[PDB]
Amino acid sequence: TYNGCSSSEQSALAAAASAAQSYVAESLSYLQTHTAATPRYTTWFGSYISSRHSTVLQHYTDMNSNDFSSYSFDCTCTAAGTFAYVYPNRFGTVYLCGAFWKAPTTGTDSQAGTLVHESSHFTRNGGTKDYAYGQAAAKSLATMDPDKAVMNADNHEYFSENNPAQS
Ligand SMILES: *[C@H]1O[C@H](CO)[C@@H](O)[C@H](O)[C@@H]1O
Ligand SMILES: [Zn+2]
Repeated sequence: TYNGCSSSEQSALAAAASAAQSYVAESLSYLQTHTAATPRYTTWFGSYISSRHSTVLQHYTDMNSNDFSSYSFDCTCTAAGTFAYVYPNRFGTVYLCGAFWKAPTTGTDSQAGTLVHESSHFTRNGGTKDYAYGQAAAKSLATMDPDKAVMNADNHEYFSENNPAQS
């Protein structure tokens, strides 16, 4: 259900939800077929170790079972610095803010990518936190503290967006 969303916002959300589902699907597949260190993995999740790979694999397995198109969306927030937000314990509802409408459907810091970021926050999906924001900080987190990287929402978003594309 939509709450406080204009017609244009509903249309953008519909496209973003479908793209986010695709992002999660492709990301899950990647994690299932790559069971050793690769550029795309280490860049966002740090040094490859089975434990952490299992952690992210679980997150995407859970998110893949989510139906993004059936999520409830709320467009009342007007915070320009925030893309969106959710309550980890209240699954299925995403609250969109100002920056969301200025973001492209797909790509880096995209609407679709933001939904992946927010979905990862739900406890049912792994309950990621926000230890770092942005590609620069996310990459730094992956190198310096991989344990937090696999529990950081933006690292999941960037791994999924994969832009620039990495093998
Ligand atoms: C992440 O780090 C690994 C190093 O183990 C590379 O394989 C990859 O290119 C990326 O920089
Ligand atoms: Zn977040």
